[PDB]
Amino acid sequence: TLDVFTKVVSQADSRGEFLSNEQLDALANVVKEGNKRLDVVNRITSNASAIVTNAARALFEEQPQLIAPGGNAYTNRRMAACLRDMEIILRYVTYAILAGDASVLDDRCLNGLRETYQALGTPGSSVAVGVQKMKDAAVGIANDPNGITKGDCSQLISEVASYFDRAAAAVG
Amino acid sequence: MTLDVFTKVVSQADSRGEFLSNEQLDALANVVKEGNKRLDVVNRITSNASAIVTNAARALFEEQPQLIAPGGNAYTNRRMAACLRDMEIILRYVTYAILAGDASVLDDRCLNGLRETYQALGTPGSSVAVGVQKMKDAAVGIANDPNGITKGDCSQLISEVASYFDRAAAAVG
Amino acid sequence: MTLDVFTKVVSQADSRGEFLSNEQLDALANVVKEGNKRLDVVNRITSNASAIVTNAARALFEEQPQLIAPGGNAYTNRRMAACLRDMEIILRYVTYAILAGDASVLDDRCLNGLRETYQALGTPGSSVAVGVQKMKDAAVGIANDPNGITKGDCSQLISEVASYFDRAAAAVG
Amino acid sequence: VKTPITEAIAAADTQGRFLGNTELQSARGRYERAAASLEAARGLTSNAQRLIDGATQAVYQKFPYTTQTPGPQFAADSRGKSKCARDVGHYLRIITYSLVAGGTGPLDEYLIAGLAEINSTFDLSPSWYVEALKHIKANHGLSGQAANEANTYIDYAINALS
Amino acid sequence: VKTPITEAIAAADTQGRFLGNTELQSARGRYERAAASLEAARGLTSNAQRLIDGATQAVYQKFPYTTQTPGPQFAADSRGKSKCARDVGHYLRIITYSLVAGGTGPLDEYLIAGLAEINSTFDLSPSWYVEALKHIKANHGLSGQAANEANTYIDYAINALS
Amino acid sequence: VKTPITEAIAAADTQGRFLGNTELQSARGRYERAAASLEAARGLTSNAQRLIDGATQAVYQKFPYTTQTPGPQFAADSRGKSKCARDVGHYLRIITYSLVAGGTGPLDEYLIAGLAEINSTFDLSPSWYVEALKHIKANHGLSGQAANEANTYIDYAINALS
Amino acid sequence: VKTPITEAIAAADTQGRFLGNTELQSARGRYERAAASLEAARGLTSNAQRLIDGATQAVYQKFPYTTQTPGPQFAADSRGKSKCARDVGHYLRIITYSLVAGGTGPLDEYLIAGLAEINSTFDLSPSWYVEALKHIKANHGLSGQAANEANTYIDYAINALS
Amino acid sequence: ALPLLQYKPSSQNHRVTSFGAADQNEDTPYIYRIEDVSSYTDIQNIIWASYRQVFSEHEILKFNRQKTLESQVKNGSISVRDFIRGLAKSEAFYRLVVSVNNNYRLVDITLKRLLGRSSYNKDEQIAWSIVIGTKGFSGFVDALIDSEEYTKNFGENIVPYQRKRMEGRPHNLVTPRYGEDFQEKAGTVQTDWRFTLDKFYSRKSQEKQLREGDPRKFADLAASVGNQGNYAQRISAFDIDYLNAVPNR
Amino acid sequence: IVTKSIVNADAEARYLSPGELDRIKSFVAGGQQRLRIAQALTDNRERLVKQAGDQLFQKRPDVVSPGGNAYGQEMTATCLRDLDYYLRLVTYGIVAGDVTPIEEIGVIGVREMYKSLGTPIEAVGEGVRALKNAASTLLSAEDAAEAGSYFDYVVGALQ
Ligand SMILES: *[C@H](C)[C@H]1/C(=C/c2[nH]c(/C=C3N=C(/C=C4\NC(=O)C(CC)=C4C)C(C)=C\3CCC(=O)O)c(CCC(=O)O)c2C)NC(=O)[C@@H]1C
Ligand SMILES: *[C@H](C)[C@H]1/C(=C/c2[nH]c(/C=C3N=C(/C=C4\NC(=O)C(CC)=C4C)C(C)=C\3CCC(=O)O)c(CCC(=O)O)c2C)NC(=O)[C@@H]1C
Ligand SMILES: CCC1=C(C)/C(=C/C2=NC(=C\c3[nH]c(/C=C4\NC(=O)[C@H](C)[C@H]4CC)c(C)c3CCC(=O)O)/C(CCC(=O)O)=C2C)NC1=O
Ligand SMILES: CCC1=C(C)/C(=C/C2=NC(=C\c3[nH]c(/C=C4\NC(=O)[C@H](C)[C@H]4CC)c(C)c3CCC(=O)O)/C(CCC(=O)O)=C2C)NC1=O
Ligand SMILES: CCC1=C(C)/C(=C/C2=NC(=C\c3[nH]c(/C=C4\NC(=O)[C@H](C)[C@H]4CC)c(C)c3CCC(=O)O)/C(CCC(=O)O)=C2C)NC1=O
Ligand SMILES: CCC1=C(C)/C(=C/C2=NC(=C\c3[nH]c(/C=C4\NC(=O)[C@H](C)[C@H]4CC)c(C)c3CCC(=O)O)/C(CCC(=O)O)=C2C)NC1=O
Ligand SMILES: CCC1=C(C)/C(=C/C2=NC(=C\c3[nH]c(/C=C4\NC(=O)[C@H](C)[C@H]4CC)c(C)c3CCC(=O)O)/C(CCC(=O)O)=C2C)NC1=O
Ligand SMILES: CCC1=C(C)/C(=C/C2=NC(=C\c3[nH]c(/C=C4\NC(=O)[C@H](C)[C@H]4CC)c(C)c3CCC(=O)O)/C(CCC(=O)O)=C2C)NC1=O
Ligand SMILES: CCC1=C(C)/C(=C/C2=NC(=C\c3[nH]c(/C=C4\NC(=O)[C@H](C)[C@H]4CC)c(C)c3CCC(=O)O)/C(CCC(=O)O)=C2C)NC1=O
Ligand SMILES: CCC1=C(C)/C(=C/C2=NC(=C\c3[nH]c(/C=C4\NC(=O)[C@H](C)[C@H]4CC)c(C)c3CCC(=O)O)/C(CCC(=O)O)=C2C)NC1=O
Repeated sequence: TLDVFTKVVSQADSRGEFLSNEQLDALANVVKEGNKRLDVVNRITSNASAIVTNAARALFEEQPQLIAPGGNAYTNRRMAACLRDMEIILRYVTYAILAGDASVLDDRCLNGLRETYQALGTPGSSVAVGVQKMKDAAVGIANDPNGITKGDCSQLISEVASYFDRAAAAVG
Repeated sequence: MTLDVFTKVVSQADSRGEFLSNEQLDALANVVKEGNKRLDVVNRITSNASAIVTNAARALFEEQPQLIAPGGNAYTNRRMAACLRDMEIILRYVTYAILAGDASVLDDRCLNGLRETYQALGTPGSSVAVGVQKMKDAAVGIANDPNGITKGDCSQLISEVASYFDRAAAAVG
Repeated sequence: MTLDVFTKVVSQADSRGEFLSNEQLDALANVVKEGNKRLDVVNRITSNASAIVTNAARALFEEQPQLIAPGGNAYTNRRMAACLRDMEIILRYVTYAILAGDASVLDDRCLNGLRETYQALGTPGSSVAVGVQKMKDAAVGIANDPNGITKGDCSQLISEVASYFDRAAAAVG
Repeated sequence: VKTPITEAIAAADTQGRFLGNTELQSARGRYERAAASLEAARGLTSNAQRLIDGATQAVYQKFPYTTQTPGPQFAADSRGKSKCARDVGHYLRIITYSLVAGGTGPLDEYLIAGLAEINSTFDLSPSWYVEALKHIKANHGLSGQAANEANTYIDYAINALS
Repeated sequence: VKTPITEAIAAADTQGRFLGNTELQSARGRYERAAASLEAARGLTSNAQRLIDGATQAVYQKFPYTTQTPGPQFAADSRGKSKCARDVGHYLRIITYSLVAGGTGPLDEYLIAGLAEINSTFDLSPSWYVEALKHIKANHGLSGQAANEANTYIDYAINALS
Repeated sequence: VKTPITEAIAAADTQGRFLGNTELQSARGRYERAAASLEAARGLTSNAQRLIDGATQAVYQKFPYTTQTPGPQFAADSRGKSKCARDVGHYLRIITYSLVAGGTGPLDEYLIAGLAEINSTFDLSPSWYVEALKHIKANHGLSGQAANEANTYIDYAINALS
Repeated sequence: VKTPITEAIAAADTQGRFLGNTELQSARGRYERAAASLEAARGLTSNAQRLIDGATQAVYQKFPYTTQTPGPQFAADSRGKSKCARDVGHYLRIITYSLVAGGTGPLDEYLIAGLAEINSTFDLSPSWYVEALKHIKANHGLSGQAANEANTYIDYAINALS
Repeated sequence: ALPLLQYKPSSQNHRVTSFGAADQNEDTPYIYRIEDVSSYTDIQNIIWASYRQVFSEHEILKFNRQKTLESQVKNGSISVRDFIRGLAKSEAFYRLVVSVNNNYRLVDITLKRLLGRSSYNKDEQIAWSIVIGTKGFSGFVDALIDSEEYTKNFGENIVPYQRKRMEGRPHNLVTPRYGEDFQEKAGTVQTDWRFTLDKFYSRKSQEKQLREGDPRKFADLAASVGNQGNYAQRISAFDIDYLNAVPNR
Repeated sequence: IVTKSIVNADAEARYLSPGELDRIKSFVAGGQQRLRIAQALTDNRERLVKQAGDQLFQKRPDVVSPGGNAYGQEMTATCLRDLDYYLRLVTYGIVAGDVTPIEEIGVIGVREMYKSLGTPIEAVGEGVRALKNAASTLLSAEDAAEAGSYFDYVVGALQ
């Protein structure tokens, strides 16, 4: 588990020097940009259950044999299996935006996930068609103009979508 | 320990160390003969198993209404789901007792340490056995009733089906 | 269980099932101002946490000197280290009590079964509460500090802190 | 039970160490948030009776069959409507409880624990209660950052419903 | 590694649930103080070279035998004094590291983990290093709330020493 | 997967012993009943298309709002009614599967495993499917002991629904 | 203890579920088998005294040294022959016990549990008892399917002997 | 060798489902998993909390810690289930618990520390006390971790913890490493003067203080003897018919 | 002592007196010692009952005489159960401080009862006196004064 605050410590320990002033001016922007990050996470987790089924209205409608008899999402515990861990993508992507660095994402969704997904027999590439459909709905909710004072969240929007692209790369 | 009608008449016969008498085998021959009825009774209870529990919960809580009112031990939601997670365990082991035909499998699970936890937790122990009687009023109403089935006296099975509920209410109250 | 000042005034308010009154919210509003002072105060205990324990152990053993003399239950070296680990666990949970603001997290760990082990092991139970009082004499001496902190009346807060040690000594002795 | 002051304790207790500055920081955060959270509690307590009967007649609009079908679960006669304002009135209690606690703990322990077990047995569809809570989060009249504050816990009960 | 943002994650990850408002609140607390913690980092980084040689000659005062007794463990010749400013200069690095992280994590993982094992083998008495850190916490010249913040972590290294 | 022939195996395998006469007896029981169970399979397979459209229009009777309310979940337009005969037609498959297997295994593994997870997410109320299965158990036209046979597994799916 | 009615219970109890139709099938099998098993019990109980002294003098034929060698273990004097009809007479009891129970349970719990421990200590060779049981299974005079019934449990004691 | 006698299990907390994951409190323990590594702080916490269950926190010390098994855990060569076997079948644990406690109490103390449940009744403690005697202590610890209640509930790679103690005292706290019957032998209640005051007025000292003689010394022997006499005959004395009751010759 | 004080102040029109509040305060202060005495008597149930019953049969052999009531194993078991009941009521009275639990559970109609059972009252009373002597020997001295005075109420109220 690493951070933005702790990773700029950990490489600074490996070189064994004191922290420079332009690293502290970098972290001062992280504290300054910190409030926005909290707001983004709050909206994702409050619409967390609404994202997953709305991704499941397209993850299964686009590849309709998966549900149909024979596919690996066919029976009912198999169907509840790809809602049990469609949300675990959201459970750890929201941990990554909170920490601000994807080093907590790559131990849980990216570490051994591509190994089980050929051991089980599930289509690995049929996950990353719908994690992209989560990202299309996650940054849409995140960018909402209602109930929040206007501010620039562009850094979060593009590197929020970078966490989904890392979440799709190690499965496909 | 798990005993039967077939195995308990072995176990006392082992303790005296004699061969099984012919009138014990004529007793067990009636058990095989009355055996078919036992299977049918269990089948109707387990098929209406979930319908009994809430219909008992339509009176277990309506008769003692402070229990779900704020303050009672059935108040909050996990708590409420706690007295449906083990209202059915009474039915889970009473149906095991009618299947085995002897209450020796009932007294290790619902009757053994249940009266000890029910003063350790703080739940009313006597407020269980008001509704296990309400289960028995609905269990023998379903088992007794015959729809599209051949009619035979089921009094022996029913009277001692209701004896398993009375043992299930005695060790809690 | 883990309760608070914030959560305990919820939990009795749930048991009566009413909305929170305005004078309970004026009570909790007083708490918010108090909290900033407490954090500064509780940081002083944990920063002098290891310095308290041995300075209590310069008197816990000097006043009852047979305890480390051959025969006492603090005699050998793992027995001596056994006491120190436990001594700080008093400070580990008293500081949790001042943080939460209510002693309901204190009574599950230091007060629950501690008086039972202390007659099962053979340790003097009363010889603990002579030195937990010596911790309280050093804890409120550090917390009540005029150096490095803007003067604010902490007397109201201090009283709560002193008591937690008296609850920590009552259930051992 | 789950509270940011409690979560600092149970994290530091399982390690067997003292309260570090990291455990302490979480508590510090609550006070600034907790100043705006108690604003949201008075906004719901004062408008409590308007919000309950505002909600239990909004669910009758979208689900008109619930007042017509004769069943024990359904709110056909007055008994169901008496248990209507009890159940929806239980929700605004626990939402106001989790406001002043700062965490989702009282919401996690009183309301949503074992909710899938109870709604299956009594056949209460969870689409009913989520329709009442959408009426509450749009009609509480709260403004500012406190309007964000009640809006998380209402939406947290929504996701646990579905 | 231990950080208030990390401690919110590892608490919510072991439960298998999302980020509630109780993990969220902890993160905010770290951020708010963090404004006064980075004040303490620049106060130690700018005065770094004064503080190291201010410390390694203060320990020679209270322990004059450490420059006299011939042993590798001791700082008799120049090689010990070269390893003097290395070791005490390692402390101000990790103290400044745990300042900007907000937690005791970098202090817990780089400095004090296994410190009782190393000081027993090389016979380095831990009473030496605690004498240098008392010189640092009194001579950093920091003021205000940043003075309070800098001290906790110095005093946290003191208690782990003894 | 759960079958009386399988249940004899998995009981005797975990003990590490051979097949005794007590596992053998269980296998024998299936045959007496398996002769009447395959009678129930042909009674449902031949009347399959009458029973599906007999069921999916019976649920529209008791729940008329399900064809009126515009929702992805509801069966308002033709796409829901296309997924109506799919879902209810899936039930008669697994009921006929558990008939010829003799156990509840295929019913336990294909249909009811994780059914509480899926009905909460898609908001499909389980009161709908139990209304279709009551229509099936009363209108299959089966008689004799075979009429008892389909009536257990239909009612076993009913209890797992609620 | 092991019985097809018990084996239905202990399988369904460890899963924590009710009695399915699969648990029931094992019980169902016992009644048809149990009608022919009680035929085998009366065939052995009525011919009990002929079968014991028919057996304990058949083992003396194939092993003539067992009546000649003087040892506590051997049946040289009358005390061994008194313990001869006790031991072989114990076998026909447990065989008749496992007949009416339907399972191998009473045979598994009274007779063969720990039989390798006892025959090593008292030096009773298990080739003696298997020679008596071959005399019983050939001279019980039973016919039909009941002749198969006693023939399993006798042969089950044979395999546990060796 | 011989199979287990069947013992009756009492109803306890953990035999119950406790549905759901998002619903339990904070106070359920952190279910530290070697599969979750991500850092060394998680690695050191997994080692330290695995010592917590086995040695009840205070002992871990420095000397007790087997540094080579912790050397191995970081590498991942040995599972956590294998790692608890190294701590439990270790003579640093033998001198601490196993010698000191009894075969009947060892069953109670190792189920709370390795399986995280207290024993149901005394019959369960009676049942495993035989399996200790013939197989040895490490043969019994092997049988606990091979057991299917362990692998179903914890698994191969999860440190143990108390399952479902909603309203119960913590097991390292309610149970010491030695009980009261053994307390004189490992403890120092003999030499501490605080306990001899309690002992002075104890009913057991009054049986010791009496001189040779009195039947109160043999009062414990009189309870063990039993053999109570029969009551007087119901038949009335008057009928007796004493004149014709005498037999001639 | 709270119930009796409340009903005594209920018979009058006035509140609880300062004297009575001092009584309740002193009863609370002695309540922990009373719980200790109840702890000892609970844990010594067996041997106290058996020693008291056998002291009774040493004093009064008429009950276990064949003309007597307690003739036979079952009758003498019910005799020891009666002594168990009375020791239980004595523990209740020691805890409560009132004798209203002793009274309305086991005193108020016992004469008519034991008249209809054929059992002599004085032998019950002698058995409870034996219980008083045994529990007096077990406990601490003025603690035994406390226990034996409730026993004394039971003994004087049975006769
Ligand atoms: C008893 C309380 C009630 C009752 C029972 C009843 N049953 C029958 C007859 C049969 N019951 C069965 C049941 C089964 N046979 C099986 O193989 C299995 C699976 C283990 C079951 C569940 C059967 C098959 C018969 C007979 C054969 C057949 O039905 O095809 C009767 C009448 C016939 C008889 O005596 O067996 C009765 C009366 N009836 C009541 O009214 C009671 C309330
Ligand atoms: C210290 C002033 C005195 C003292 C301490 C001492 N205790 C023990 C043994 C134990 N201490 C505990 C205490 C706790 N367990 C808990 O869970 C908590 C709350 C979180 C507390 C306070 C327990 C359970 C034990 C049993 C063994 C264990 O460490 O796990 C010892 C060791 C004694 C021995 O090993 O026999 C010592 C030295 N004893 C003294 O002499 C001081 C008077
Ligand atoms: C649509 C794009 C968009 C976003 C995302 C946005 C967010 C946003 N959140 C803000 C404030 C804030 N946001 C939060 C949120 C929280 N703090 C906590 O500790 C809680 C855990 C959490 C709520 C659950 C807080 C506390 C503030 C303080 C300032 C304020 O009240 O607005 C502000 C104030 C102005 C600024 O920060 O520059 C912005 C911009 N503004 C935008 O235009
Ligand atoms: C969790 C990390 C943390 C800490 C430790 C903390 C402490 C803290 N204590 C404060 C104030 C204070 N703290 C004290 C405390 C005391 N004064 C006395 O003379 C008493 C002896 C003692 C109480 C026993 C006082 C008097 C003040 C004055 C300002 C106020 O009321 O907050 C303030 C006000 C803001 C500031 O100082 O910049 C802070 C920051 N804040 C944090 O975020
Ligand atoms: C403290 C948090 C809390 C809540 C909210 C709660 C609800 C709750 N509502 C229930 C029943 C009920 N709930 C309702 C409510 C409704 N049904 C309708 O028709 C309307 C659509 C809807 C109201 C808008 C009704 C009418 C019943 C009685 C149903 C029956 O008896 O079968 C039940 C089962 C029986 C009971 O004890 O009364 C629970 C546990 N329990 C809790 O512990
Ligand atoms: C990054 C954190 C960090 C620190 C601080 C650290 C200290 C450290 N100091 C050491 C030795 C030493 N440490 C000192 C320092 C002192 N001895 C004295 O006489 C003075 C009293 C005192 C300085 C004030 C000296 C002189 C040595 C060499 C001793 C020897 O070689 O035996 C050693 C063993 C040998 C080595 O590699 O140089 C370590 C590991 N290691 C770490 O990884
Ligand atoms: C092989 C056994 C089997 C069955 C039966 C099954 C049903 C099933 N039906 C579903 C949805 C659905 N089920 C229905 C059916 C209905 N909704 C209504 O309005 C009507 C009342 C009712 C039909 C009578 C509809 C319309 C959907 C789509 C709902 C949505 O997309 O949200 C879903 C989730 C999404 C999907 O993959 O299509 C499953 C898993 N799955 C299985 O594996
Ligand atoms: C209830 C089931 C049951 C059985 C059957 C049983 C048998 C049994 N037979 C024994 C000895 C014996 N068994 C025999 C029997 C025989 N030896 C011969 O020479 C003949 C070949 C053969 C009889 C046909 C004899 C003679 C002894 C005494 C041997 C000795 O004392 O060393 C012993 C050891 C000593 C004893 O208690 O008497 C056992 C345990 N125990 C059981 O609990
Ligand atoms: C197999 C034998 C067996 C039983 C019976 C059993 C019971 C049992 N009941 C419990 C709780 C509970 N049980 C109830 C029950 C009730 N409330 C009422 O009002 C009703 C009168 C009653 C049910 C009819 C409640 C409310 C709780 C939760 C109490 C709490 O958490 O405070 C708990 C603690 C939590 C858990 O479920 O794990 C156990 C272990 N365990 C067993 O192993
Ligand atoms: C808690 C208040 C309470 C009391 C006191 C009580 C007494 C009591 N004593 C009984 C019998 C008896 N009681 C005695 C008593 C005695 N033998 C003697 O001679 C002695 C004087 C005396 C021993 C103290 C005997 C001999 C019987 C059996 C008489 C019979 O069975 O007819 C019975 C009828 C059988 C029974 O239900 O046990 C009752 C109810 N029950 C109560 O609920």
